[PDB]
Amino acid sequence: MENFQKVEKIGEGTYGVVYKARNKLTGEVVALKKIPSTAIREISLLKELNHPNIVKLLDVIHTENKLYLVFEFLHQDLKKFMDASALTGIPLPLIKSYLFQLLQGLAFCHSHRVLHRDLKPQNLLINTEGAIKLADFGLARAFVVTLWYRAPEILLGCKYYSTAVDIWSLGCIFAEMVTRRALFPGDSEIDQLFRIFRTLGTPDEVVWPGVTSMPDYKPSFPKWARQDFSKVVPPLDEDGRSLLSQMLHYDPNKRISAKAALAHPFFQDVTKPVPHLRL
Ligand SMILES: C/C(=C1/SC(=N)NC1=O)c1ccc(-c2ccc(S(N)(=O)=O)cc2)o1
Repeated sequence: MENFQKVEKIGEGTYGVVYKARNKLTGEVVALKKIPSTAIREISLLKELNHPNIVKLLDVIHTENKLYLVFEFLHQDLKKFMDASALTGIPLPLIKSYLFQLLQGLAFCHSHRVLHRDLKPQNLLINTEGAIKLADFGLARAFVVTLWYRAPEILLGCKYYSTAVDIWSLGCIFAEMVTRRALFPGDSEIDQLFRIFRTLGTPDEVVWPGVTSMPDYKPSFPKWARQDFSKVVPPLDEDGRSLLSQMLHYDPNKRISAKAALAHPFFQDVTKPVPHLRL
């Protein structure tokens, strides 16, 4: 860490704290995260996971039984941009571009069976070029935090969940980009699940085989009718509703995979517009 001058505290987490920082040697501006043993082999292997849509891990520094991950630095995150554009809302060609690239990113990690596990708008970093990247990828396998984006399999006690959880999270963020409100803003675990249920219907065994046998499934969960996406994300168009729908599927094995969403007719006219930032 002695090769770094900390320019500014740019955030906070549960793993540790993040600082903008200038490399005494290279001059590079980087983001420094200040955070045992198989954490190192798991972190060092993500260093080999490079993609235009993943915030690049530049270096991992092990000293004093403290760990530091120097990442490439992007100036803004999605949550900040979203609060910034609350009165007009992100234009749809820009939402669609953001979504396309994010799914490209996830298409890549998911190939390697790496998953993010904790996507939320504060982990998605954007630049004035109109690019958007995933930050904190793979940090979870190693090693108030919101549940807003948590897939219901995780909420219901699945130990061994899959890449589909990232597709669930992405769907929630996509709904939020379009509507300008979080889709399922739970304040605790059961309110989170019960919010999911109120919109998309309590899952049963017809929509989700095996739902009733999961650890934290109770037969006594209330039973809500499903609602129409025409009421959930107006005025997103039918391609968008169709896509969103497939990304919020209860059955993790029926949920659309990133690779497959990429071929959806929603992205048929996808472009690459540049944001109006002020970062
Ligand atoms: C690299 C990195 C992060 S963020 C995170 N949760 N984990 C990281 O590694 C990073 C780089 C730049 C930023 C970042 C984050 C937030 C902001 S904000 N919304 O302007 O305060 C500006 C920049 O985070």
